Amino acid sequence: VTLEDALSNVDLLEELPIARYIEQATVHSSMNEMLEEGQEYAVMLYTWRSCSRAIPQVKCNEQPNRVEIYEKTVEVLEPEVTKLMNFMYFQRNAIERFCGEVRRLCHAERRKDFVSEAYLITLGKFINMFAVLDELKNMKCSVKNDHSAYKRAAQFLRKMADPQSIQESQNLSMFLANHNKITQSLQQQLEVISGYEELLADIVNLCVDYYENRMYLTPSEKHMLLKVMGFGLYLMDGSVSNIYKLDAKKRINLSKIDKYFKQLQVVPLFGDMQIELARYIKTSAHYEENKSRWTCTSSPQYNICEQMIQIREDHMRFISELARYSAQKTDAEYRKLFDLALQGLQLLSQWSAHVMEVYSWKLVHPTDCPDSAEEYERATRYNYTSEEKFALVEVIAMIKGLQVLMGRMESVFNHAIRHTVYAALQDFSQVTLREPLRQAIKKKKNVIQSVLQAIRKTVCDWETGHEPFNDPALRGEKDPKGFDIKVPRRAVGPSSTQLYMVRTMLESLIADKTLRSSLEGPTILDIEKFHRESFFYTHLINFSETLQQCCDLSQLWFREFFLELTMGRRIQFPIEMSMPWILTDHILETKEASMMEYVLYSLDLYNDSAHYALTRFNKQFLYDEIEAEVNLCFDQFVYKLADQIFAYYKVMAGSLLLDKRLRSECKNQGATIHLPPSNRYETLLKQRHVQLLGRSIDLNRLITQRVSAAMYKSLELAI
Amino acid sequence: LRDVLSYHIPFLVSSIEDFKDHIPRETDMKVAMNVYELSSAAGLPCEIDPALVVALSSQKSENISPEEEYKIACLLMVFVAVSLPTLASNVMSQYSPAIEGHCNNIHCLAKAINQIAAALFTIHKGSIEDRLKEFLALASSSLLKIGQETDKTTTRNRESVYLLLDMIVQESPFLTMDLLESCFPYVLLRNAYHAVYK
Amino acid sequence: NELECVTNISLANIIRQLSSLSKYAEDIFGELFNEAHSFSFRVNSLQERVDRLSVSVTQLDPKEEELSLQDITMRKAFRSSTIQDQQLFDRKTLPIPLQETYDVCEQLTPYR
Amino acid sequence: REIHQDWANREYIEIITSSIKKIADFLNSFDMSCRSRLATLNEKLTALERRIEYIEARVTKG
Amino acid sequence: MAELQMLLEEEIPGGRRALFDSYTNLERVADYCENNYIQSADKQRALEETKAYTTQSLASVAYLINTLANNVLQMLDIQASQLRRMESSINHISQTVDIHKEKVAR
Amino acid sequence: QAIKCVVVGDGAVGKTCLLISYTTNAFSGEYIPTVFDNYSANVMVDGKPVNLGLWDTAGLEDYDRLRPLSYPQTDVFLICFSLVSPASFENVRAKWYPEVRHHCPNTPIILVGTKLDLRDDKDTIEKLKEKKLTPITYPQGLAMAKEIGAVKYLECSALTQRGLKTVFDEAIRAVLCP
Ligand SMILES: Nc1nc2c(ncn2[C@@H]2O[C@H](COP(=O)(O)OP(=O)(O)OP(=O)(O)O)[C@@H](O)[C@H]2O)c(=O)[nH]1
Ligand SMILES: [Mg+2]
Repeated sequence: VTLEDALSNVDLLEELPIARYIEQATVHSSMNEMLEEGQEYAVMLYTWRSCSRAIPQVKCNEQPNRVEIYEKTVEVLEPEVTKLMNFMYFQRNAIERFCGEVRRLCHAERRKDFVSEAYLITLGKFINMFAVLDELKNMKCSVKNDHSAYKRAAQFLRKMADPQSIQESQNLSMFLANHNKITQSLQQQLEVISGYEELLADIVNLCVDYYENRMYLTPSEKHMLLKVMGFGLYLMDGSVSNIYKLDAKKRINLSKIDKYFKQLQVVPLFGDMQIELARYIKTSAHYEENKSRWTCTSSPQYNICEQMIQIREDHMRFISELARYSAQKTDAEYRKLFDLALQGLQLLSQWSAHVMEVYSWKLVHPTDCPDSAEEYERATRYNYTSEEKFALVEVIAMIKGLQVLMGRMESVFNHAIRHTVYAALQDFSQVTLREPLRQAIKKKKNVIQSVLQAIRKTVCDWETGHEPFNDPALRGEKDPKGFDIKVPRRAVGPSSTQLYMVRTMLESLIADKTLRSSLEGPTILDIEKFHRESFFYTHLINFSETLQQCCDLSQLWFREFFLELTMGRRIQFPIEMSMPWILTDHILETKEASMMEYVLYSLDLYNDSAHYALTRFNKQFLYDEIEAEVNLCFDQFVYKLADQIFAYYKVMAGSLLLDKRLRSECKNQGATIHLPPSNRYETLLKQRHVQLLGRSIDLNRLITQRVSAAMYKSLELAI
Repeated sequence: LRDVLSYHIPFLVSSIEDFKDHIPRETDMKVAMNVYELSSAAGLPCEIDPALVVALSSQKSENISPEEEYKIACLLMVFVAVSLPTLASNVMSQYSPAIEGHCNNIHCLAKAINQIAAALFTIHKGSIEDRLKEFLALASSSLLKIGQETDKTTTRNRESVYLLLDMIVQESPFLTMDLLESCFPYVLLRNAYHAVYK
Repeated sequence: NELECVTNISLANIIRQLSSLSKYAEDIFGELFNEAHSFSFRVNSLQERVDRLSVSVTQLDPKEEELSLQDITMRKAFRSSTIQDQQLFDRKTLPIPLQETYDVCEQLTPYR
Repeated sequence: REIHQDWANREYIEIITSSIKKIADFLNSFDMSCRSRLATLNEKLTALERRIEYIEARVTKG
Repeated sequence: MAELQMLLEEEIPGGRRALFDSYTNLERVADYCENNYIQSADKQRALEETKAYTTQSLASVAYLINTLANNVLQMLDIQASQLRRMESSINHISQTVDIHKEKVAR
Repeated sequence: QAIKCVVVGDGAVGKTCLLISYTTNAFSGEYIPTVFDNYSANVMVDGKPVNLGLWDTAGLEDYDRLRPLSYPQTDVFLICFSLVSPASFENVRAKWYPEVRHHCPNTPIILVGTKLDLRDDKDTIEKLKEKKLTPITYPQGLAMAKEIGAVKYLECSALTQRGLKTVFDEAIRAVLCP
């Protein structure tokens, strides 16, 4: 009935046991909607499976069911040509809009006007979308064969087809025929515009600054920056623009890119596929005569075993510092929570990046193990050592352990984040902007006046509902000496539109006479300080979404890329070559006590993969495959676990009851009886919340059944 | 003794087990002590040891009063908890899998604290679960503090003391893993187990 | 003002989220009630068996006891139940919420 | 001014959303806790069922 | 004993029916308030009305959850108590059987 | 990494059944004429991954206005003739050697026969004898391939897939290695 009364009922449950940026804002949004549609076309291609095999084959022309087999093929593969039509139409329009946007922004006005930073990142994501889509089209093969079968079936039935239909079908075949069609079309339509290299250089420079300054929070963004830099360099080379001349002009620095490529060589485009960042350089037109400049091509630091000491130390110190933080407090406490949450997310992203990059590198570099084996077998199973597998599961367990802790504190985190952002923004606008406003008022700076007033009017909150009339800054005269103002305090974050607008205006004041030439030292120092500190505000407001995205490891199971390369002789790889089973099997077979308790954290990866597929891929056969794999995987895990538990306890009892004098005498003679190493089955036995595929499994019951059968067998054998 | 008596006088042992297990909780302490004494004579694992209570009840001096004795007992746990981290600097506190404990016999402090606390707070009528909860909270806070820094000499065997806290919770029946998780993540214990096993 | 309209839309979304939370609680309570109801039936059946056994065991006459020959092993040796649960992750045993997440997503032998 | 009204309205939304999240978090925790209690209850029930069956077989005549 | 069957088939089914009715009410009220805000000449009154409705819904939902949780906990506790009483009876029967067997052996 | 292959030849010589069998592992007898088609494969040759785009060209006289545009920006050329059709064999000398060379003079050419399984069949050769035609033999292809300067001469049979893996394997070996 009232907010307070509703909150009291909820509490009872807890105890139970300017129009210039408006125009740019609209353009930025239009590009964003297109990128989402592009990812949907990219997902559609990745989840493509050969549907032509199930179509019956015809061996003679007199078959009574020839006509009907053709009807069938057509119905079945009709919904698949329609989406191909849409995809070709979408990419054609997307390229046209991108080229037109560059045409608008490459005019001579560029020499005076500056361009926003989020916009450049959006453009980088745009070209990355083109690159991934081109790779999907190039590598996929079942699409072309399926279309060819449909075309032949339609011709045989002559489904009353017309002039335009055949023209479109021929065009689509050629479109899928051409190698790197998307890249070639984009380059051809972009080379006509003069100065496009300068804009590409700005995007590359922005990516370098972000990467160097750790201006990211998720591994996806980290990999995107490298991919954008590589693709931008490839586009720069051509008949009009040369990278080497630009580098000699100081416009672009290639040493930083070379070092980054050397440190990190493989990044994931989409799914199990990987891209070598050095491939773009290799494909550069002018690379042949100047290959000495780049040293990243030649191939040492991916051994995760030697990188675990720092991970363990960082994990312990963060947990120890955080465990003590498990009715209003000072702003310092909220700021500490803000910092702690950021540190935790950064650490999780670093761990996730390490695991994924190692996996990608191993896949790209297969070994050279029996004589006969599939590419997946060589790429994953035989490229991993016992120490490597233990380290990977250790990192996975740490990631999940920290993830669950942060989720529990989500409520406290959210309150602290909202309180801090509101206080920092209001204090900055209401205090830090007074001095620049006074200087602008004293000496006519109308350009500065508009931006400052817009910033101080879009987001500022006034306790009395109106701006004070006694402010010396507004009148332009120097303030006395204080005119202190008490800003309101509350827990709510700025809206996305407000945050974007204020940031754009704030960063427009600082740019490369210029508008920054009329500002003193301290005024700017605060301006850039706020600019570099407010980037994570939007990320931290949606804490739950950021945390799950940062701790995503659903790409360790999908293998559709390798299935296509098996020439369609395989429906799905056997459980032996999947990563989660290999890690679990290795732990069980080795029976290592140290890693015994980490098995569960290596078995719930299926839940993450299933959630990712259902939420993003919107496909069902992947979910069915996961369930089938888990069905037998769990049974094998239970069977092995019960057998080793019974054997370990039986030997322990026998050794414990054995005489000690005989053992000592045997040891002296030289026939000592080795003791049984201890293990840590204590945690596994007590587990009763094994959550898998949205199901609750009682591991204790299954172990009890196996042990009871074993005990009965032993007693019968004894008699 | 329990194992020997199981196959010697099963009828008496079975009657004792039923008598002890199904004893109502609302009964007075005198009858419960009588049952425990008989149960102890049979070798059963009673939570409260009547012999310890009897031995600890024969003490008196000039300045002894019920209120100050209760305060002393409450303060004893605080002193033990605050002194627990000091064991991290001991060389002989190296946990080893072959022993499932420590070379300096610090793994028996868990049952010592539980038995001492139960006997002291059943003599003085004070609650046990609340007192043990406070001891665990203080220990967890201090154990987190010592693990925050990185001094080599002072934190040579920080993992060993972490396992002691796990042993205290496991052995203690009045303490549940839920309380430890709230005040101490199980992740640290898991890492400690891996490090020692190596 | 567009701000007022945006707020009202947010309130409507909040109501939708509250309704979703209500469903997320109804299914859990229903599942637990159905499961616990089964346990009630099992307990009641066991209670009847124990009552019958107690009546039967309090009637034994010691003089009625008889022993068979030492060389007779024809008696059917008693065997305990040994049912081990398997195929746990099966399509049929899927939680209703998973079913909605399933059907919402996307979905020739005679002529072969 | 409209800005102040928007801030107040958004504060109303923020507290309501936090209340919704708290209810969901409790609901998940309650489901886990009840299931664990349910599982241990089943463990004892099946053990009792086995024991009574053994007793009946031991005492049954014929 | 009677209180058990009472809450089995009178409490939980009623709560589920109330939850379903609440869901329909939540959907209907949201549509009505949104349609009222657009149509109504005055917007502040509409904003207040929807604020009252959502608060009423939140309080009702929390109340329904609390009573259901309390009922489930109560039902579980009585089931556990019944099981413990059952275990004692079984143990007594087992003890009676074993003494009966020793007397026959003697 | 990516190799572009275009197959040319006379009509009804077995280029669709050849490509279809290689990619889908299936064969058929129906003859659906082909204005244009496209097929793809991903096979490893000499221990490296190679992407094999395949381009199918109509050989029928009328559809000569879509054939030239598939020639440029290619790597290898495939010429297919039916072992049981002397007319196609002579067409290679009269044409498909100038046509490819004129558009692409410095590209390697692969010459391979087709319908190997039918060469030993008595019924088909007999009917060809009523036409006063005799099937082609192995040495004849060697001379023709040497005359046109092709890398190799091979033979294939889609129905039996006896030499259909080799032809594509050697075509990649012809461009990637030299
Ligand atoms: N016995 C046998 N028949 C074949 C073989 N390959 C193709 N055929 C038959 O030859 C017919 C026509 O040959 P295609 O493979 O369609 O010829 P094409 O290269 O596509 O030439 P176009 O006539 O221009 O379409 C098919 O319908 C089959 O019946 C083969 O290896 N063996
Ligand atoms: Mg054809």
